[PDB]
Amino acid sequence: GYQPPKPRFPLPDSIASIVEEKTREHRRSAPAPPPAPKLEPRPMTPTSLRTGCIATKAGMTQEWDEHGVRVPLTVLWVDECQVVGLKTRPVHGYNALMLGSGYKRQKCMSPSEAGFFLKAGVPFKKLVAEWQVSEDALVPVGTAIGAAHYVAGQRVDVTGWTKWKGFQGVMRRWGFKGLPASHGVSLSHRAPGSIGNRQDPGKIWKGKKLPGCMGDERRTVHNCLVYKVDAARNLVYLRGQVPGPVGRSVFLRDSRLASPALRASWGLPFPTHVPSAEELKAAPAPGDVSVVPAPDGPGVTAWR
Amino acid sequence: ATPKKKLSLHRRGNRRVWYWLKRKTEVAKCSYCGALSGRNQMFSGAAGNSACTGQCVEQAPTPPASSYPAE
Amino acid sequence: ARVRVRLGDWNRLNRKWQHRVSMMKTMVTQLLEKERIRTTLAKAKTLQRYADKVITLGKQGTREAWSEARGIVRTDRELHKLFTQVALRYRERPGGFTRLVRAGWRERDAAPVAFVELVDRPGELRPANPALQRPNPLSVQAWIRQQLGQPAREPSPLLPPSVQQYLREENRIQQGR
Amino acid sequence: MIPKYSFLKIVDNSGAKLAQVIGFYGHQGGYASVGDVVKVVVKEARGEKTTAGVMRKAVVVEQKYPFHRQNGSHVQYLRNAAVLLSEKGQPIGNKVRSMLGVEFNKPRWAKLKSLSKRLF
Amino acid sequence: EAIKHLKDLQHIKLEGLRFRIIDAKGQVVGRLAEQISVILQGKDKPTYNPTKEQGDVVIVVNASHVELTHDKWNTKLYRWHTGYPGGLRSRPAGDQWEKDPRMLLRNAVSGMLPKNKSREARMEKLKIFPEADHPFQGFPLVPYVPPPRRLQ
Amino acid sequence: RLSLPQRVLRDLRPPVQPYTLAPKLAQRPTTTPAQYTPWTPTRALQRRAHVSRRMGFLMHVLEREQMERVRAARPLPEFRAGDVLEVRMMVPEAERKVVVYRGVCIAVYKKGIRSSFKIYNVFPDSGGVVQHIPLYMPDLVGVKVVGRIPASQERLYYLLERETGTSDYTFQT
RNA sequence: CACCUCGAUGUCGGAUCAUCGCGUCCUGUGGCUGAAGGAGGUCGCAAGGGUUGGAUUGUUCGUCCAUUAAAGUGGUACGUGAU
RNA sequence: CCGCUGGGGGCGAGUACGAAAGGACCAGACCCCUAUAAACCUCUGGUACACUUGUUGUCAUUUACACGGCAUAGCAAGAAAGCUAAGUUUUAAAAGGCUAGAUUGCCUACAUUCAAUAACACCGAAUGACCCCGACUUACAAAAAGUUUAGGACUAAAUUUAUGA
Ligand SMILES: [Mg+2]
Ligand SMILES: [Mg+2]
Ligand SMILES: [Mg+2]
Ligand SMILES: [Mg+2]
Ligand SMILES: [Mg+2]
Ligand SMILES: [Mg+2]
Ligand SMILES: [Mg+2]
Ligand SMILES: [Mg+2]
Ligand SMILES: [Zn+2]
Repeated sequence: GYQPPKPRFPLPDSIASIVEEKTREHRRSAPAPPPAPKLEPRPMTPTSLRTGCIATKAGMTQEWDEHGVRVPLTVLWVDECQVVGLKTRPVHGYNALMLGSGYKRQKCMSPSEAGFFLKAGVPFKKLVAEWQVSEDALVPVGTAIGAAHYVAGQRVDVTGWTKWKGFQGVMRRWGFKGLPASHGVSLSHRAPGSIGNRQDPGKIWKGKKLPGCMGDERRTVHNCLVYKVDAARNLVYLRGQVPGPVGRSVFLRDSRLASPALRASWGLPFPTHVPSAEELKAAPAPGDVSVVPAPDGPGVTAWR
Repeated sequence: ATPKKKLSLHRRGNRRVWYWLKRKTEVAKCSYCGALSGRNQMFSGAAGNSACTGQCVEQAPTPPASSYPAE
Repeated sequence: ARVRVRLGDWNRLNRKWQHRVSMMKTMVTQLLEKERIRTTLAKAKTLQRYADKVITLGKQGTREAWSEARGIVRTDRELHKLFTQVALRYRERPGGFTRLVRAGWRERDAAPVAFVELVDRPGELRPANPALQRPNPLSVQAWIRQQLGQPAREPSPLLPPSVQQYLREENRIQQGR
Repeated sequence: MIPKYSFLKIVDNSGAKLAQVIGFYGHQGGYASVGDVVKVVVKEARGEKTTAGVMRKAVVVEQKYPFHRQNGSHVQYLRNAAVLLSEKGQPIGNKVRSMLGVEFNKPRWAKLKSLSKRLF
Repeated sequence: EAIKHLKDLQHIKLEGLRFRIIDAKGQVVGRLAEQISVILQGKDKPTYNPTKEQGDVVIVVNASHVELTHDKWNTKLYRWHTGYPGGLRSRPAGDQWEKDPRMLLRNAVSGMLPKNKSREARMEKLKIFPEADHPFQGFPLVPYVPPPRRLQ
Repeated sequence: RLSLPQRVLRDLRPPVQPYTLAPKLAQRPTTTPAQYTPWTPTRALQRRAHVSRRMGFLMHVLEREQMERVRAARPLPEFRAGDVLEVRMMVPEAERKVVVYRGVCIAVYKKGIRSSFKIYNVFPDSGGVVQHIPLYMPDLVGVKVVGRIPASQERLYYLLERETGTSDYTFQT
């Protein structure tokens, strides 16, 4: 799936001396890369973009609010999400944070990709992604991005890859109506119907809806609420559905759809949840459950 | 639902690409009897191998057991 | 069209379900009469699952188990073998009473072929592993099995010495009534 | 779920044993549900002043489909019934008959909370 | 311009030719495109062969000192199709400058070259720069000043 | 040149309870206890297993944690699906007012925090009105059992067309 | 008119599915208003997406049942039988 | 390059206006609905043909005890996973998707087995392996989780036939 790449004529007629000296004096005169960011808590600039998260769908459950209404709650789990790489405006063309999640053994990963983690000094992640971030949002390599990055009542934009269903016809892929079951219709109860329009168009359109293998598609659900965050167990409880099956990782970000630059007064820590007293925290061991926050909302039964 | 012209030798060859078989990159060879098969398959005398001399299995000692033969 | 492989369930084997259950009953009866049978991979995997179910039912040794096996297992020469030789042979084995070895393809239809045989018998093709593995009381596993509620589960003879002091008694025979 | 061209038993003494839904007032283009006002046509009369063949207004009080509530509970009725209404949003019937008149209703239908034998 | 000075020095084309630099200050895009087309085809050479693809490496600087006379900044359009139903896309000249300002001279030279399969190689050799400097500083490059504008 | 253990290796800390093999906190049933928590390890320190064999266990423990928390908040009688029930239910549509219901329960519909039951009452005036109730909803105050009617079937959906006279438990008006 | 196909080539219907134009029915809108704001008449821009029921006629013609913000008019071999 | 952001009724307002009946422009935001589009199975239901219960005829049944065959799964009732909608969420300026890709980084990468349609599984495993299968337990899962290397993904010794899998 690539064009024929390069004719690559080698002979430069001896102008190669000028280009080699120009390249040597171009790399050596480029600026030194900026220092390690070393982030502590920072101010909330209104036009500043935060990082995202790689969370794992764990299924759906039932909860009732204090007002007494059932809410469909999916539960996501943050699998040791850390910052693996970094891109910034001086050395790269853009300013981004590269995130990693999960874990894989050394024998289970390709040697070209394992070398990247061994150079970075981070464990071998199973998924690597990146998010565009502002200049003041560059968090250093090795920093965890857990459930505490998000707050209860926040609206997020979850991105997921849909369940695979295989090849289906236009009845359930495009939702087309077919022909009647019993009025003389011959062998065409699930036919797509007319596809072109005769000699004057003379062809089928480039965007025609025809049967195909739907499934595994990157669909984003926009502006979904966060109902509960368990910081100790890395659990976030979104309300509503998340695309994808259970066990597949999904992407999260602050909802840019609801963006007045105020972030709707959500209590978002800007660089990440910079943890104070990181000591006195147990490793995977005999730990217990912790406390969580939740939004309330007003008048779900204001009248009948 | 019907060819309008006759297919050329070049177009026929291009269309017949799905019909060709891929070569296998591994084979399990018995050093004695020279038999050839996959690494996950028995190809000794119990399966089809008229050339088997039993040297393919190099050790099989199991004398002791005790049970009730139902007769 | 219902999903059987990919959603753990029984194979369809190109047959209606009543034909499918009857064919499996015939094959499990043949598997215990001659202890190694050769068939296609799909029947071989289905036979392995069915053999585990039937052998455990014979291992119960109860009257209801005999009644259920009487319909499941056809021969009656081999209903005795399942309840006596097979039950005593695998009395302490936690499943896995059968192994599968692939044997190539068959001439009539190029279908993949597997050898399916009972393990732990004279005439098997790989040495079995012991069903139990007596624990060292001076190792980590034994202490984990003392702090947590696990039984000893040691290898045992058919009648251990814990019944010897009952059977030795001449006042516990009842003369045979 | 009460689709168009269905039938339902009007329970009050307004003079209609049965009616056919012929349209929905709101933008609800799928089905009608408990608490909704629809245009119904009386097919069979009780012999009294409301003769067969009139086109009046009715509110559905109960249905054979489950009526879901926010807490997670639902109410299931063994009959699909309705109560006729006037052009002032008031039932023309003196009282909703207890033969099929139990419902859950507090939104502005306080006039219907006195006609029914018991609510909830 | 850390890597843009590097990438423009990577050469795909043949390099037995001559480098040309043209200052596009005050030049009308059509007449400059005509002269650039004549230099790019290699027809300023006595040894010209229609089959052989010779030419010159044309470097143009000050691409934003280029003007469109008689209200062709708001009336001249750039139209193409996408292959999809309703795929007519027409961009004005002011919006074409606000999207990519070197594309005016680029399209003007593209419409004047011969329409064959040697056009890709000739359009490689046209390198149009918006500001007043180019990466080919130390190269031996011979200026092409146009003939004087005051015929009128 | 400079060998050193990193901040990632500072997760080699002593445990909180110094002698634990099973994790504790598990809301699973009585025997064969799980030997790992499905939330904390993240594959950093674990006897490894597939995900969706770990987030399904995670769903089970989270459901059980809420289920015993509600069970501690209020107890419920052990009852079958063929008995007359009286339900103390507060209505959230009204001002959280407790209204008593009475009917024969025709099902113990489900298991879990989503456990439910269906009480059927034929009102002698308005016929049968069967109501579905989530067992672990916060809007339930308590239930008691008074009338026993033994049936072989676990779902009594055949009472929907039986004798409506003998299904009278509540005629509040 | 008979220029094109009689080595015969689906139109005078709707069922499904379409694409485009605007001479806009609505939604978004500006001017004149005999302009009390409402409610209207034109006139100017704008084609993003919306235009539902069925009872009667073989009718694409048409009503009239009653709902909507509206129940648009056309190019589509008066779109669409190798569906 | 594609998709592309639909509306209606309230609240604003018994209102500025207007003798007076008669009632708005602003949608600017909140509450309800309804489409369209994209998902999901948490609820509610449907289905579920090697699941559970009851039963008729008949053939087998040295017991017309239990079990088995056939009669649409014989019939009827009730089910869990999975799928699904009539169910449940989300549909702003630009959002969102698809294909190509300057760069940058890395490289101990010949690609065999775990079931013949991996769509389970590459964001999985192959013995320092719970990947699959079996066994045991769970009515507070009418069954998908937990223990377990019993069987298959072979394999090695001079400190364990071997992970606290
Ligand atoms: Mg025919
Ligand atoms: Mg089929
Ligand atoms: Mg049958
Ligand atoms: Mg479910
Ligand atoms: Mg079942
Ligand atoms: Mg027979
Ligand atoms: Mg299907
Ligand atoms: Mg093994
Ligand atoms: Zn050999």
